[PDB]
Amino acid sequence: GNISRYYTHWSGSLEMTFMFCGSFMATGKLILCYTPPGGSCPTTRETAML
Amino acid sequence: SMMEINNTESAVGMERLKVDISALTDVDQLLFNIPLDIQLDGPLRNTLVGNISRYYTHWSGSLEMTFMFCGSFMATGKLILCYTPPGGSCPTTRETAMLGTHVVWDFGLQSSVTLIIPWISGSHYRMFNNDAKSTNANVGYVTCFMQTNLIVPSESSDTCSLIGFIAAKDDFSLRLMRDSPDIGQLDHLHAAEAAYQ
Amino acid sequence: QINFYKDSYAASASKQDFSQDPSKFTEPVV
Amino acid sequence: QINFYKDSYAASASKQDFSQDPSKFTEPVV
Amino acid sequence: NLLETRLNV
Amino acid sequence: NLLETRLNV
Amino acid sequence: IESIIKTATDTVKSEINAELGVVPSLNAVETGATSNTEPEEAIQTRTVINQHGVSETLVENFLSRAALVSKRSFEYKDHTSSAAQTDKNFFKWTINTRSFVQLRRKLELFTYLRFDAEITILTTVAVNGSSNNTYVGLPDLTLQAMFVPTGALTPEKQDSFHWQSGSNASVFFKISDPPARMTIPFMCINSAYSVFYDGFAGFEKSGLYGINPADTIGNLCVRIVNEHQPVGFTVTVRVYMKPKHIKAWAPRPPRTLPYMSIANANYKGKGRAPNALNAIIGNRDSVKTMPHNIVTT
Amino acid sequence: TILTTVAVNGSSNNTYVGLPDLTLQAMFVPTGALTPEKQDSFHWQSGSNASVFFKISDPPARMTIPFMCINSAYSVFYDGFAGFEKSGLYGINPADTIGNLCVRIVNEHQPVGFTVTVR
Amino acid sequence: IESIIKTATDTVKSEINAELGVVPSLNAVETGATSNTEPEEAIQTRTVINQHGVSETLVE
Amino acid sequence: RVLQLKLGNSAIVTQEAANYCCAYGEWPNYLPDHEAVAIDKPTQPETATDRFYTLRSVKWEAGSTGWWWKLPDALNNIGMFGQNVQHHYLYRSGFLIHVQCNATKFHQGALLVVAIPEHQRGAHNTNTSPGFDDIMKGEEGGTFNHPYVLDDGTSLACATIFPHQWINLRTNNSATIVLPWMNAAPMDFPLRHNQWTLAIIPVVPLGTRTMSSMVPITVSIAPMCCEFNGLRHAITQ
Amino acid sequence: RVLQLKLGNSAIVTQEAANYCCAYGEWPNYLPDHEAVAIDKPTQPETATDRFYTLRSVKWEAGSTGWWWKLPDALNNIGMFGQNVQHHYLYRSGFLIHVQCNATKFHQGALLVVAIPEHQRGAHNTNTSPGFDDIMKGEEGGTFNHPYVLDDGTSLACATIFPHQWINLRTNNSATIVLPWMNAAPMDFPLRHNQWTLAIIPVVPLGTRTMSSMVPITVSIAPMCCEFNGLRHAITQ
Ligand SMILES: *[C@@H]1O[C@H](CO[C@@H]2O[C@@H](C)[C@@H](O)[C@@H](O)[C@@H]2O)[C@@H](O[C@@H]2O[C@H](CO)[C@@H](O[C@@H]3O[C@H](CO[C@H]4O[C@H](CO)[C@@H](O)[C@H](O)[C@@H]4O)[C@@H](O)[C@H](O[C@H]4O[C@H](CO)[C@@H](O)[C@H](O)[C@@H]4O)[C@@H]3O)[C@H](O)[C@H]2NC(C)=O)[C@H](O)[C@H]1NC(C)=O
Ligand SMILES: *[C@@H]1O[C@H](CO[C@@H]2O[C@@H](C)[C@@H](O)[C@@H](O)[C@@H]2O)[C@@H](O[C@@H]2O[C@H](CO)[C@@H](O[C@@H]3O[C@H](CO[C@H]4O[C@H](CO)[C@@H](O)[C@H](O)[C@@H]4O)[C@@H](O)[C@H](O[C@H]4O[C@H](CO)[C@@H](O)[C@H](O)[C@@H]4O)[C@@H]3O)[C@H](O)[C@H]2NC(C)=O)[C@H](O)[C@H]1NC(C)=O
Ligand code: NA
Ligand code: NA
Ligand code: NA
Ligand code: NA
Repeated sequence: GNISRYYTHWSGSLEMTFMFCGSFMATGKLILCYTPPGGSCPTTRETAML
Repeated sequence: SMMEINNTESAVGMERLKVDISALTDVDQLLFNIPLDIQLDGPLRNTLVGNISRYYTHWSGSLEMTFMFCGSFMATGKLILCYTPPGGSCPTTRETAMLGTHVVWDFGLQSSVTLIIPWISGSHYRMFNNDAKSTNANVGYVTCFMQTNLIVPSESSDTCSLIGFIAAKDDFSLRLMRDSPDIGQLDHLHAAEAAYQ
Repeated sequence: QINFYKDSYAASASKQDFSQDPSKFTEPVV
Repeated sequence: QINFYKDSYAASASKQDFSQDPSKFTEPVV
Repeated sequence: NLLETRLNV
Repeated sequence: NLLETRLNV
Repeated sequence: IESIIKTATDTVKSEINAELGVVPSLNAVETGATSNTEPEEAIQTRTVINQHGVSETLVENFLSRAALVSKRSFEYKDHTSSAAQTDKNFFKWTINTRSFVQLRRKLELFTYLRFDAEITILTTVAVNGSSNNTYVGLPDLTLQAMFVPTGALTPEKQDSFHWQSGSNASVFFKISDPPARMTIPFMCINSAYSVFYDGFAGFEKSGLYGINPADTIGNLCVRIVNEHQPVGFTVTVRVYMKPKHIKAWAPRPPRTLPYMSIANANYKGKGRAPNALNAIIGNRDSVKTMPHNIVTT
Repeated sequence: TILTTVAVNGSSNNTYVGLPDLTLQAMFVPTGALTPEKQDSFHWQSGSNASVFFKISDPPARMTIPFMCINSAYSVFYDGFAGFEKSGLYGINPADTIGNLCVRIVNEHQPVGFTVTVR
Repeated sequence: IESIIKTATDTVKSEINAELGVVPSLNAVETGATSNTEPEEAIQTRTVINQHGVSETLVE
Repeated sequence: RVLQLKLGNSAIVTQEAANYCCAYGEWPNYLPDHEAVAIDKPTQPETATDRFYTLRSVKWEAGSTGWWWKLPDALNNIGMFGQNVQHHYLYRSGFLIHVQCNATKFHQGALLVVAIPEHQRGAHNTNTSPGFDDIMKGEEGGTFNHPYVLDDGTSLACATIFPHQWINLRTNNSATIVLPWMNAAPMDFPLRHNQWTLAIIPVVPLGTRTMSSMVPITVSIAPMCCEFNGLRHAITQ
Repeated sequence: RVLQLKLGNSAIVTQEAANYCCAYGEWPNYLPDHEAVAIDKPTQPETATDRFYTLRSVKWEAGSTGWWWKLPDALNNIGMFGQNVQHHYLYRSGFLIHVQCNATKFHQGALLVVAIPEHQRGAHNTNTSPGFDDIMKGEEGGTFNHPYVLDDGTSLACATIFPHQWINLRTNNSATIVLPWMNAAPMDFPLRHNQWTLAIIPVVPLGTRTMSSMVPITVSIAPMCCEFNGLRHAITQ
C-alpha cells in the first residue's frame, strides 16, 4: 500500500494470508471468497461461494 | 619538525621548543603529556604536518614522534613513552599508562628514540569539526613517565633537556581542501595603494 | 579535453604527474 | 552520454542495474 | 548549531 | 611605483 | 630514488621480536635524516590493503585555483572639477600576488615557481547614493583592458590617443557578458620566477632590498569606453588569477606572524598568543595539563 | 541547483522602479569550520574553499558534491551518542552532515531596498 | 539467488488437481518466511506472456 | 521442529521450534584484511566470549505492551565479554538470539520477535530528544510506550520488513535468529552506539479458562566471532 | 648488548643488556593433544593477555635485604589476564620477565636476579607453618627476612643452580629471563598454587661519593601462550 501510493497505475496478482491464534484444543472451518466487480458486495454464503 | 610542547605563560621564544627534566626523590612520576588532535591549536599545529593538514578537512594514516636527549655525556636515565587510544580521561599514573602502546627508552650512544602512533580508527578518515570531543575527531593521548631516574655526577648540570619532533609516515593521506585558518586580514596591507600609482 | 588555440600555453591544467622522491628531503646523507 | 569533466563523480545518473534477489527479505530461513 | 556539533546551545 | 622599479619615490 | 605513487602504502602482518645487535626504534637525529622506524618494527600489525588516493595533494591541484588579486572602485561621471589624485573614469594596476594574504601565503611555501597565468575580470555597478539621486536602472557599459609591459608608458586620460592599441593587446567586454578571460604565458627572463630574492637589483648601493622587477608580470590599464551620462555611478572591478602548468622548487617554513606590507617580509605579531612574537601557540597552565580532557560521569 | 528571485520592498515610501541584475557568491565551508561575519569580510577571498559566482539573469547555478562521509555509507538513522562524555544529544552523527553554504550579494547596497529569495 | 529481471513474470496454463499429501495453499507464518503459493496452484489459469516493464521502480 | 545449539561450554535443546532465521541470508565472520582499518593485532577470545548468556526472565501479563533490549549494551557488564569490552577501545561481533516461552494446550497468545537495526527511538508529545537514561538500560532492558507505532512514529504492521519470527502458543514454544555485523564502519566503540535492538511484542494477548499460572518469557544471547582492538586500562559505564 | 622485545600492543628497548636467559634451554608453547586432560575447548586470548604489565617500582636503600613476587599471584587482578583468571577454573602459561635498574658511572652495586620453581618458604624460630597472609602478597610482593639462607634454611651461595642473571652497575642496566610452564600437572587452579617466584637480592650494596639520588628497581612481566578451561561466574581472591 505505502509503496503503491508513490505511483498512479498498477497491475498484477495479490495474495492474502491468514494465521489462526486460538488454543491447540480449538477446531473450525472457514470459507474465504473473492468476488470480481459489477454490483453489490455479497451478504450470503450461497451467493459468495459462486 | 619540532613540537612546541612547553606552550606555557612563563616560557618565552625558543624556551617553548624544549622540555627540562631533573632528578626526583619519588618513584614512577609523570613528566609531561601531549594532545594529539592535528587540526586544532596546540603543540602539533606549527609543524610541517600541522600547517599542510590545516589546508584540508579529512585525514588518515600513522604518525611518528622522535625525541632527542641533550644532557651531558656523563648523564644516565630511562623513560617510558605511552600512546593511549580514545574513550575516557588521560592517564595520570604509570601503571595505568603502560597498558597502552609504548616504548621504554635507555639513554646511551644513540641519542634519540621513535614512538609510532599507529592508525587506529573505526572510520577510514577522521574529520575536522570544531569539536575536540567528537567520536569522528579525537585521537587519544601521549604521556611520558620516569622508568628509573635522571642520575648525573656533581660536575654535570643537574637539569637536562629534551627536544621533541613529529612527522607523517607514507601511509598518510589528506582531502577536501579549504582556506587555511592560520592567516587573515581586516585591512589592506601597507603600500598596497602604490600598485595603482 | 578541447583546445583549438595555436599556442600550447593556452591549454587546460596538467593533473597527471604522480612521480615522487621524498628522500631528497628525508634522507640527504651518504 | 556527454562528460568532459576529469572526476568520475561528475557523471550523469546510472539507470541500468536490473539485478534483484527478493529472497533475502521473503525467505531468510534454512 | 546542533547539526554540526550534536550539542544543544 | 616600487614593484616596477625597486626605487622608493 | 624516484617512483610513481597513486595510493597510500599497504601494511604487512608482523610477529614477536627478540634479537641481539638490532634496535630499529633507536635513531641519530644529529645526521639531519628523518627516522626510518616502520610500524611493523614498533608493534605487532595485521595485513591491510590500502586504497586511499593521493591526487588532491598534487602541486598542480594545490596551487591551480582562481584567487582574488585586485579590487578597485571608482566613480563614472563628469570629472571636470575632480582633484589630481582621483581615478577619472580609468585606472592603472601593476599585476602582483602580494596584496591578498590567502594566495600570498600559499605561493610563499616555495622558493622558485614556473607557471602560466589565467586572468578573469569581473565588473559590477551601482547608482551614486547622494541625496540628489533617485534610482534609475543600471547601464550596460563597455570596458577596455590594455596589457602594458613592466615600466612602459601608460594612458594619462580617458580619451587619450594611447588607447589606439596598435601593438599592445586589448580586450573589450560588456557588463552583460560573462566575465572576461585570457591567459598570460610564463614571461620571466630567467627559467623560473623568484618568490624570495636575497639581493639588490641595481649596480649602485641606494635602492630597495628584496624586489626583483624581472618577477613583475606587467600592468593592466582599465577604462570605461562610453562618454559620461548626466548622472553619476560607482563601478567596481575585481581581478582573479589562476596559475597553471606549474613547476615548484625548494619548500620553506610557512608564515606565522601577520603580514605588514606588500613590499617586504617585516613583522610585529599579535599582542597576545596565538601568533605573538614571543609565543606562536596558545598557552596551557602546565606541561602536565591536558586541554580537552574527556570527563566521564 | 541554486535558484534566485527578487522584488521591490512594498512599504508606502516606494514606487515600482524595475529589478536589478545582481551578482551572488556561494562559498562551500566544511562542517564546523569558520564562516564569514559580514558582507564585506576578508573571509570571502576564498583562497582554498570552492566559491561559485552567478547572476540573476543566468540559468540557475549548478555543481556536484561527491560522497564525502568518513564511513563507507551515510547513516540515515543513528542509535547512539557521538561523544566520549554522557551529556550531548541522542541520534545525530555529524559525520552525516555534508557541509555549509555561505551566500552573499556581491554588489554594494542601492539607495532603495529589495527582498531577495534563494531556493 | 540473484538474477537479472527486466519485465514482470509470465503465467502458465494449469489443470484439475486432487492429490494426497500435497497442500500448496497451507503455510507456516511463524517461520518468518512469506507464503510461496502460486496462482497456478490456487485456480485454473491460462497461458499469458507478460511484457510489462519494471524500470520505473529502480532505486536510482 | 527439533533443534540443538552448541557454543563453547553451553548447549540449548528445543522440541517445538519453527526452523530458524538468518538475517538478510548472511552468517557471522571475522573482519578480512581487505576491509580492515586498525593496524594492531586483534584479540580473538573464542570460547571465553562466544557462548550463551541468559538474562532475567519477564512475566507475560494481560495488560503487557512488550519489551526491548539493545546490543551490545545489555551484555557490556556480563562475564569475559564484559571484561574484554571494558579494557579495549574497539569491538566487533555477530549474535545468535534464542527466545523461550511455553504454556498449555488450553492457552492462546502470539508474540512478534523482531531484530531492528539502528532503532533510533522518539519521545511522545514534546520537542526535546530522549536522554541518556531513556536509552541506556543495560541488562534489564525496557518496555514499549506505544508499540502500535514502534515508539518512533512508524508502524508495527510493517515491522515484518526486518529479520523476525513468531511464537504462536498452539504451534511453537521458541524463536531463533542469527545476526551478522551491521554498521557503516568495520568496528565501533561499544559504550556509545548499539547496532541492533531485540523487540518482543504481544500482538494477540495471553488468554485461557484453565488454572492460572505465571507465564515467563526468557532470552538467551550468544556473541559470535568476537574481536577487540586498542588495549588499555579498564573503563566501565 | 642491545635488545628490543615486542608483544601485543607493548614494546621494550634496552641499550645495556647482557644476552638473555631461557630457563633450562626451553621456550613457551601451548598444551599438545597427547598431554591434555580437560575435554572442553580452551580459551586462547592471544594479544589481550600476552603483553607486558609493569608493577610498582621499589627503592634500593643502603640497608635493603631484597624483594620477591609470586606467579601467577602478582598478576591475578591486572587487566584482561586477571579477568580470564577470575572467570575460569583452570589456567596455564609461560612468562617473559624484564628487570630494570640504572645509575651513574660513579655508582657501584650488584643484584642477583633469580627465578625459583616451587619456592616453599619457612618461618624463623617457631614450629608453626607460614599463614595464608605471609604467602599471598599479590601485586605488592614481599621482602626477604634472611636472604643468606633464602628464607627456607638452604643458601644464597648455591642459588645459581636456578635460572638467573646479574645486574652489575659498571656493566649493565637490565636483566631478562624466559620461563616455560613448570608443574607436575598440565594445568592448575591459579588462586591456590604458584609455579614460580621472582627474587631480587643485593649481594653487593649500593654505594657512591657523588650527589645522592633515589635509585628505583622496576619489574615488567609478560604472560606467554595463555590458555584457560572450565568457564563459569567470577570468583576473586
Ligand atoms: C534544547 O534545549 C532547549 C532548552 O531547554 C531548557 O533550557 C536549558 C538551558 C535547560 O535548563 C533545560 O533543562 C531546559 O529544558 C529545549 O527547549 C525547551 O523544551 C521544553 C520541552 O518541550 C519546552 O517546554 C514546554 O514549554 C511550554 C510553554 O512555552 C512557553 O513558555 C516558555 C518559557 O517557560 C517560552 O520559552 C515559550 O516561548 C512559550 O512562551 C509548555 O506549555 C510545555 O508543556 C507544559 O504544558 C502542557 C499543557 O499545555 C503540559 O501537558 C506539560 O506537562 C507541560 O506542563 C513544555 O513545558 C521549553 O519551553 C523549551 N524552552 C525553550 C527556551 O525553547 C529544546 O527542546 C532542546 N532541543 C532538543 C532538540 O532537544
Ligand atoms: C598446629 O596447631 C598447634 C596449636 O596451636 C594453638 O592452638 C590452636 C587450637 C589455636 O588456638 C592456635 O592459634 C594456637 O597457636 C601449634 O602448636 C603451638 O605452636 C606454638 C608456636 O610454636 C607454641 O607456642 C610456643 O609455646 C612455648 C611454651 O610452651 C609451654 O606452654 C604450652 C601452653 O601454653 C604447652 O602446650 C607446652 O607443652 C609448654 O609447656 C613458648 O615458650 C614459645 O615462645 C614464647 O617464649 C619465647 C621465649 O622462650 C619468646 O621468644 C616467644 O616470643 C614466645 O613468647 C611459643 O609461644 C604452642 O605452645 C603450641 N601449642 C601446642 C598445644 O602444641 C602447631 O605449631 C601447629 N602445627 C603446625 C605444623 O603448624
Ligand atoms: Na573537530
Ligand atoms: Na596502497
Ligand atoms: Na625563512
Ligand atoms: Na515477462
